Amino acid sequence: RIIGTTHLTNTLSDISVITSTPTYGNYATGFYKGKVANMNISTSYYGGR
Amino acid sequence: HLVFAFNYTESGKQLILPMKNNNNGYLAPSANSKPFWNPTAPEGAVYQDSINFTNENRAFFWLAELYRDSVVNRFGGDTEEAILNNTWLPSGDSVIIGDSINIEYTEGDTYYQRYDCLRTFAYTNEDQNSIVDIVSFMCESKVNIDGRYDKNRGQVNNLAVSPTNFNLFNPVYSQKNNFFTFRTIDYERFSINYFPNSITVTKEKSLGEDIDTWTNITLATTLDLDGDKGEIVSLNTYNNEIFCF
Amino acid sequence: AAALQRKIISNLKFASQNNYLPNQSVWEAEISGDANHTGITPVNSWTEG
Amino acid sequence: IAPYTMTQKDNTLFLGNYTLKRSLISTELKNQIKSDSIVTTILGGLDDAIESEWNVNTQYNSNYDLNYDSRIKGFQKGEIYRLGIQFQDNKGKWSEVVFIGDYECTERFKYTQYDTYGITLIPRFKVVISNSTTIQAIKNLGYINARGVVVFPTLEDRNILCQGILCPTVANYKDRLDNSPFVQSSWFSRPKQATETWKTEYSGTNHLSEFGEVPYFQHNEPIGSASLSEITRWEIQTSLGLVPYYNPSTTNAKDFVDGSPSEFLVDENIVTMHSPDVEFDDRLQNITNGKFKL
Amino acid sequence: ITKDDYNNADDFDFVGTIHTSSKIEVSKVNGSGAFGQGVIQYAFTYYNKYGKETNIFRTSPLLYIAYSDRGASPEETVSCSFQINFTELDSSYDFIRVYSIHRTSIDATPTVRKVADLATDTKLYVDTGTTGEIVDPTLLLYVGGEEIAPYTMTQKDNTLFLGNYTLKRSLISTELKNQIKSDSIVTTILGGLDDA
Repeated sequence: RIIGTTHLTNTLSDISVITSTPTYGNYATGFYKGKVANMNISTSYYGGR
Repeated sequence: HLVFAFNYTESGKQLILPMKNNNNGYLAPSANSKPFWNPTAPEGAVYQDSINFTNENRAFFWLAELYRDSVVNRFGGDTEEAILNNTWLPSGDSVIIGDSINIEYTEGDTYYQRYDCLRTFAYTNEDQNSIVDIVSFMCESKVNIDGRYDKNRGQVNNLAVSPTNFNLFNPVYSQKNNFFTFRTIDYERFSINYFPNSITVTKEKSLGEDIDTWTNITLATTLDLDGDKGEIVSLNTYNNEIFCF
Repeated sequence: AAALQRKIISNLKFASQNNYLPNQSVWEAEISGDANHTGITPVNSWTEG
Repeated sequence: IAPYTMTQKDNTLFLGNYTLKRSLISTELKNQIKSDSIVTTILGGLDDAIESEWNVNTQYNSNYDLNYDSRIKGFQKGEIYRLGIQFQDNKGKWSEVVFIGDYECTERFKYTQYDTYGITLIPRFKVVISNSTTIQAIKNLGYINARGVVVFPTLEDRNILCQGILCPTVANYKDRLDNSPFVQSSWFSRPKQATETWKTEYSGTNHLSEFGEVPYFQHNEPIGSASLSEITRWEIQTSLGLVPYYNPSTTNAKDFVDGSPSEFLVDENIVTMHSPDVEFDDRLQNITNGKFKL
Repeated sequence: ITKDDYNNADDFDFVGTIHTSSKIEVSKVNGSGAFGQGVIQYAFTYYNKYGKETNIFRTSPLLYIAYSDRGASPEETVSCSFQINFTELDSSYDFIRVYSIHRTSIDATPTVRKVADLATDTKLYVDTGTTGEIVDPTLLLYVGGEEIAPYTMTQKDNTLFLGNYTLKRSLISTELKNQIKSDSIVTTILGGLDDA
């Protein structure tokens, strides 16, 4: 029997990339880490993401 | 280490360590420019005060203190009742009571010793860029900082230092006067001191070059008779046997 | 050529003496009734993470 | 003890029906001693009073205080100490303690490094009793000597938690916008400068590199710059000295930071206190959201 | 026979009597002390000097020896201390005794410690884990003792003998049990902690 729900508000996410060989471009940036979902509980609209 | 943050001013600016003698202030922002981490910030977005301190003329760190204002029931209470449960320690040499009593508490609990804070060290022993940062300064502490028993102190190299080598510590030197400790006694409390049915026994007289065992009474070998016959009226010996009346 | 392998820098700032402020000029973060002199966030001890 | 009878068998003494003669101090005399105690804080030192081992003609002199007695201990200036006083009989037996009051210190430590020696002053309490009636009453009880006795404060009831320097922190632009880190411990310690003459020193040939480089210690000053007049100050190779301020009418926060996302800013608004107690006393390394004032 | 303030018939029994309504709450202070990982429970009992001793009249709930932000490893020692706030104690007794039942596992033989023998008028005590005599767990059942109706006595070597005794056991009649069952108005409420 389902009794209730869970009030998801935020999500703590992280990413890591490791490549055996170097980048193709000799001057390429390579792995780029962007901003994704690392937000406080107050911004509850973007929950379950 | 300890990390904290000053609260923002009531106007929304940032509170900062004050600049001594109004010198070397913060980087003021240009007009209508906001910090990238706080677009909704007031004009200036920074508050800083100054301290008129002239005795310092070289570089410095603001030496500061984690003040605590309210402390209820410090030593368990202010009454004689709370003081009874406290444990006391000696402090200072004994002085003669002449026409007046002048005591001086020589031994406290706070030291004042050089402290070398190894703030930063290398993540690994094979990485490319690593930094070692130390700040040797005098400070007050309740721990005997001079008990540091490693020899990597005050050397220019400071290249291979680490928590494994730099600040090894021997706690034993931070010891109090714990052996001889005393405490308060209540006058009107009734603790008995009379033992009508009790016999203390001393040690056998050594009759060697030491103290007289009879004069040293420790009450470690007592013997109590029945209390429903009466007090010990007399003790006597007769033919190698003690008899008690 | 001349590729970096391991560089390390050491520093030991020495404070030969400490100069203490008089009682009048002591700086307190908290001064009740002062708008600017707000206090300090709850203290936290950092160990590893 | 006050026995009643004795025997003597095998060189051993028996003592029966004894009273433990205990001599106490009456409450009125305790209160009189408490009222007659003129306690004051003084700035005393050791018998030597001159530490010639330390001089300003050396790179480093470790102030070592373990060659002396344990009287090197002092009293924290803002602490509360519960004081007392003892008395000694003609035999060396110490009486109980006479609680005289909780008294706060008023003088701090003071180390002054002169050219050839250094002088350290240790704060010490001092109790003075001059009421001749009280002293005569104490003497009539068989007491001769007296000694200071104290109850030291525990960590829970301490006014002072610790003492230590304040070090500014640093924060990367991109991380601060991301808030993955928002601040971090400065790899270099960043003291404040007492004057502004170093700015003029970083101009032309005035600055000789043998003097050493003052770190970027101002609040929002980027750690880095494009001016070659202060090139030796550069701590990161990929820094361009981008100020952490932007006009919202022109560019966004992300676009502004993208010009130099690997740029760092100092942060005096968030600091890192470094006290010896935190490093040495393991009880202070577990604090979590402690309410204290600075 | 040297005391003339006997006012009730229960003042003469072997087991002591409690007149005041003691209110003893125990809360955990974090930052100072030295305790072992696990749960701790406090038990209290009055006792007159050279006199009678009451049963365990109050026992604190279980308190958790853990850090201010996480649990403790099985092999870790925690710097915790528990403040005991006595209120309205029986001042007629000379001392109030404090015990501490310490568990380091599930249903393991705890480590009872005799914390202190405090006066019956003290209002606060902080129990750092240092002080205390490790008494046997089984003697927490011998506090106060049983109530027996002997017939004769002797007295040899300061030891008392009691022969032909009846264990005075006081039970509740079945009709009263059923009446209590019928008169119980049980309801479920949504309560919280004191702090709230």
